[PDB]
Amino acid sequence: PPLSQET
Amino acid sequence: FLSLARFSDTQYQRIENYMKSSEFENKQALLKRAKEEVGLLREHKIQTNRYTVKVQRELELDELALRALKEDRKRFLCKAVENYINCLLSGEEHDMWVFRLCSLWLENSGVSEVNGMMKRDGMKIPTYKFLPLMYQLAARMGTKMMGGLGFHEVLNNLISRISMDHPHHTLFIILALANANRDEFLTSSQLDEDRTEAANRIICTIRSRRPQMVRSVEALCDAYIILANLDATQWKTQRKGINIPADQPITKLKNLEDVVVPTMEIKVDHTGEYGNLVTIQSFKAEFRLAGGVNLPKIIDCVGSDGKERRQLVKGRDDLRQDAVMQQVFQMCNTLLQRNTETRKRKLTICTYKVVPLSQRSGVLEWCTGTVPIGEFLVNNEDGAHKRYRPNDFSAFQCQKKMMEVQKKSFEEKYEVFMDVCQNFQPVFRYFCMEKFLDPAIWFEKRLAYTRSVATSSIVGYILGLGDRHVQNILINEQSAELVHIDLGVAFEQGKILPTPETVPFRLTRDIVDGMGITGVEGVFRRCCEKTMEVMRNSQETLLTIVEVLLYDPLFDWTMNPFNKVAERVLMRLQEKLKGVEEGTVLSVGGQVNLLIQQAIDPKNLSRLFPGWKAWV
Amino acid sequence: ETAIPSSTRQAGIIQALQNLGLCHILSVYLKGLDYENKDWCPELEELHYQAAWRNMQWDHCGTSYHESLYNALQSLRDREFSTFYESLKYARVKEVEEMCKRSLESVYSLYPTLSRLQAIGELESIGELFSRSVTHRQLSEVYIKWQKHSQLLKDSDFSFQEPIMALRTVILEILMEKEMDNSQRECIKDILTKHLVELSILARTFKNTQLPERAIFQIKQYNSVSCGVSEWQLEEAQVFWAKKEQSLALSILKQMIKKLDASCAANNPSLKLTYTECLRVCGNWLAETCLENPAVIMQTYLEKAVEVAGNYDGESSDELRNGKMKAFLSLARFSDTQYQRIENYMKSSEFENKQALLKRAKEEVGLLREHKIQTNRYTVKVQRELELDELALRALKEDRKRFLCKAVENYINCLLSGEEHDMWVFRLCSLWLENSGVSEVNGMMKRDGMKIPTYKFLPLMYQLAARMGTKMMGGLGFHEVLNNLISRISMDHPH
Amino acid sequence: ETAIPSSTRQAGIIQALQNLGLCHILSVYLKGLDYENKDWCPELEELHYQAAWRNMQWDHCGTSYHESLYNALQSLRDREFSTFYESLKYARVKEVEEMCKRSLESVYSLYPTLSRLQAIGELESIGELFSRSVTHRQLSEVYIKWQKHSQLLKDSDFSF
Ligand SMILES: Nc1ncnc2c1ncn2[C@@H]1O[C@H](COP(=O)(O)OP(=O)(O)NP(=O)(O)O)[C@@H](O)[C@H]1O
Ligand SMILES: [Mg+2]
Repeated sequence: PPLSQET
Repeated sequence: FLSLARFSDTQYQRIENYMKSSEFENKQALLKRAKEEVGLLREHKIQTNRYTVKVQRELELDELALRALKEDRKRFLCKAVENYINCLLSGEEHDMWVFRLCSLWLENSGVSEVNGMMKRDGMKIPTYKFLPLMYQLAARMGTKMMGGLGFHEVLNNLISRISMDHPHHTLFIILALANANRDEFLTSSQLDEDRTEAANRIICTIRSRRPQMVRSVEALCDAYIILANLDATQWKTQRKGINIPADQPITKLKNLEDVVVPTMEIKVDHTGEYGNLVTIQSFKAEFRLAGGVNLPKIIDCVGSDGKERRQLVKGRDDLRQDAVMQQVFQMCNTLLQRNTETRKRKLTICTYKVVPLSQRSGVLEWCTGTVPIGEFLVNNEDGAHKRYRPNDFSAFQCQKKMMEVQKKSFEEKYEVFMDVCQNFQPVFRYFCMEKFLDPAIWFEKRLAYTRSVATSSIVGYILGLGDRHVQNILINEQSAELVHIDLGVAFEQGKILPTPETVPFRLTRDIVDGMGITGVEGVFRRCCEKTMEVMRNSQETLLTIVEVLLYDPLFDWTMNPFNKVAERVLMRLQEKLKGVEEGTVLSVGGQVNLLIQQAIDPKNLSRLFPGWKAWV
Repeated sequence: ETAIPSSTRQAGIIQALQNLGLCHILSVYLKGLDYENKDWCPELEELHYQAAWRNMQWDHCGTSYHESLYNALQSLRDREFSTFYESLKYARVKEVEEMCKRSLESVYSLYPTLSRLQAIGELESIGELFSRSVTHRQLSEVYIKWQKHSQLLKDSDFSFQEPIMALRTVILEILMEKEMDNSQRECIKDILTKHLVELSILARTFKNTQLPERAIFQIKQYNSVSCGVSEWQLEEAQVFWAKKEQSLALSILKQMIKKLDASCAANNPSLKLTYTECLRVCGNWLAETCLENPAVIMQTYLEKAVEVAGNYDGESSDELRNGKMKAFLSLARFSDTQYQRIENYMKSSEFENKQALLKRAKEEVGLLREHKIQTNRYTVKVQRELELDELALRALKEDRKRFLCKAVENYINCLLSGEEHDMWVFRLCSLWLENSGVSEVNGMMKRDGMKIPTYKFLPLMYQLAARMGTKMMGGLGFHEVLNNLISRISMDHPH
Repeated sequence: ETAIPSSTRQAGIIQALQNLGLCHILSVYLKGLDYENKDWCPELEELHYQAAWRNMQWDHCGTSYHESLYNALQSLRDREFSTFYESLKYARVKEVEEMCKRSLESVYSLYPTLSRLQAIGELESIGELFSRSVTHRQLSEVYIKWQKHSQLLKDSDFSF
């Protein structure tokens, strides 16, 4: 899962 | 000369602040009312009584006072500019005030006298003192500041002379400014067109004297642009490496003699000739993907010395904000070095060069000798938490709980966060313990780590940096100093995200435990107080650095048809620097304590994004 | 500087050391002078005797006033009353004759003689008390007489009061030394502690920090800490605050609060009043230094102290009502300062610029909603920042209104049964006439403030009589309550 | 405060008096200590010698660094150089051996020893200058060298 909160 | 200039500048700033206050507006409204009443009393035949004479005399006194104040302010501004010019004509130890001169020259371009004195006396000022503010000068070619053609022509002449003297630090900025629409051309208001035309004039003027260097640099820039625009969506499943197709001009672009690598900082000297700089020799035939939706590209370049240097080309992203962040980082580091209180403490900010190449693309220097914090701490295979505390909950379990609780309410989120923190103890404190067996070196690295953490947290809070998860911070394996690499979102952007950022900086349990037994109290608090004091003393320089906006807005703003959000962020930064907020005064110690309380509050950590790894 | 002759240079050095709180250093310096200099001049010998009796240096052996005082103290310690009385009589005669021999003509010269004679009289009273036996009632009456005399000496200079306090401290130390183990010893210890704390405030009000520190050191030497902190810990915190040690004082006071609020159990009303005073002091310190936002500290300290004082006011004692009035005044001043700061912030040009930006954002959002446009990242960002700005503005307005209401209510509470805080009524008017548009404050004024005595508005009677104009349209309620108050004031004081 | 043992309380008082600019008061206080206390501990004796040489109290009469410095100053004032050089050599040897006997491992501990050795070297240079005669050029060069070295000591602490 992506770490940063995209958009 | 410096004392006289400082006094004149202080008086001018005080007068300007007084004129911008609400009291001055009320006085002007009263004066206008008096003027209109006198006009009506003169139009109609009315005898002159005591009241009429009193009103006329007080109006005359007010007009005389206003005229005297305006004349005194103008004379103070002229004296300050003249004294700055005199001090900088043959001065070396007072070179840090040049920004103030710009703050008194660009903001007052409407006056012809100051422009004439700048073009008459300041024309002989050495060109190596304007390099830190070269971007600011290059961002002022817009016609929105209508102060006559003299200011524009003298600014263009000064920029051309600076570029001729130091082509290494100047051509890249002009080419990046002129390549705003290069991506669309290879694959827009009146102000943008005027700025592009001015940049093209500067480029052609420079190439008239150095054709080969300019053409090589622009060819390299075009190769970087076309590499960034390359679509690598078909190579997202390959991690070992993908060969760049031969059709790209970068592959055939080799053996550069007049081109210096942009990602490496160059120690500028007082001579206009450079012959001992590392140039570009060759480019590697393989590139790697760093991950993400935008798919940044990682390249390796071999220079004249033969040492391979890693660069990160970030396509479909704007690095102009990151360029401003790096510039203000360097400014803060220089200010900390200048101050004797922080010079002894050796407070420094780790910076990496970022070179914008277009409005939607750019390059940055890759950080070597550093390891991600998350890779060291919460690695699935050989994580520190698993190695030291096998009985504690694994990272996968915490992620699963966070995913399952995001659909719950505040109480359940707080309870699960407290339960996770209960069964997850910090392990970061062992880092130096496992890398520096010598107690002296261990304590030196720990102290450097604490000081770097304090300074970075303070600067991030000032700049509103929010994207601070484990993958955005890299810890050095030798100096043990944290480096911020992403800088993707800042200027209070976390609140815009669906999950608001409730902390100003990352001060999780791992960081505090790694700082030592004393925790936040001790080195961290004193370093934060010193940095805050330095920033309060140099708010003028900080605002001068950040005021590059309002003339060349970056991407993602002013779309979908004096910038709105730029003015808002400038106001927010000024409020943070002055410690005013909603009219309340806060001391440096009180501000530091409030920031610590907000950062270490579990209530704020509970509402953070689960991918931010608040518990970690 | 060595150019000053040694006749007065040594006296100046000794006086400076005495006023700097240095006793042992002064004793060793005087011993060094005795070693290097054989003969003793009358001035230096008098200073030697003063240091000997002040420092309780009983080892060291006409006569000056300090010599006579030291001899009388030694005789009292040796239970020889005859020589003690004779020495006091000789000192009185010597002081009177020395005072009357000069040309006089100056009131200021009488003060040292009056102080010395007061000290001699106090020592006479102590000797009379200690002639045969000491009882609790006699000690209590002596202490209340001393406190009354000190109140009469409030306007006097600290120079003329310091010898009196030093002699009182020495007397209490002597009584403690020669007291058998019983409840009388505890009573004398409590009296000594109270005298030391009164000396601490007395020296603090005169910009002196060394003597209060010495007093706290003596208290710590005699008194001992326990689960329930006494009232001298607050005095120690205040003393450390006066020494620019804000962090240490705040930490000590926070520890005191943490100890008190967890183990109070309504053990003693004195503990309740000292807890209220500590809470008020902590609130004032946080308000002045601004280490935390007012929202949490106000509720943590000021309202807690107010409710603690108001929940146990069944005795209506002076020592409770004065503390309640002080807490009310502190809370009212904090609320008024916060309201004034908020109003000044709202009237600044920065607030006007923020309002203009907010209006621009509102109109842009309106145009974007009127025309069918897909929601991109920029539109979402603009909408979210507009919502945050609106929420912040609403919260600021609500907080300002609550601060105004709290300030008005606390002014009313303080002025309902207060006399020493009657100079703040103007501020209440400044928070009532300028805010007549709010119906809540007018209703609270007409409900709770209607019983306020009418003799406190006489200096501002003209101001009230100048506010019947209709230009301040804030409803008929404000006008009618103002008219009723004016009529009541006129009926009470027609002159 | 009297709870602190007199072993370090007296040293702290003397140091505070030295840093407060009080010299004659410190001398009288030390004389009072000598009167009330007979035996002298090494620390208080070293402080006594430091105050004696710093205040030019020539009336007052292994050896510590301050004792050796005072003896060297007295020998220089008496136009005696052999004992002066021997005392400086003994002080250098004592300082070096005392510094090297410990575990070291800290840079900050080197600063007092470096300052003491610099003082000894400056006294050696002064003795060499004053060995036979003094000239304007020699004094000027000594002063400019001292000013240059002090410029090298701008970043150093005031204590050293
Ligand atoms: N200066 C740098 N040095 C080393 N690695 C870096 C640097 N900058 C970025 N990275 C790495 O690049 C990857 C992500 O690229 P990044 O520059 O953060 O843009 P990004 O893809 O938008 N990241 P994100 O915001 O989470 O989407 C991560 O693996 C980072 O560790
Ligand atoms: Mg990133």
